Amino acid sequence: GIFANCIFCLKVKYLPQQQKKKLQTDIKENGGKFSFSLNPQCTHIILDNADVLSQYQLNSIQKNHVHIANPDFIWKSIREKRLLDVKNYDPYKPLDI
Repeated sequence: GIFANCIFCLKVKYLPQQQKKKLQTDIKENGGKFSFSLNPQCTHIILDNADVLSQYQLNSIQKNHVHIANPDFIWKSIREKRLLDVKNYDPYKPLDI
């Protein structure tokens, strides 16, 4: 599926439970894996609007080339049946991270 070889750290604490579940099932049903912890093996980190990242986390993300994205990256990729350009879904783009 479109998320093959993708490992998503999910930081989506403030999403409704139904949406958290749907993000997870969208990821798993389309070849991806997810974790709630950020580690070097993560390829992506999904951040809802109300979640933020520490400087420590941002440093880890830079070092390990993790893509920061919003939930829309998942929703839209699923809708379009195609892995989209993750650079257009980066909440920390304003910081150039």
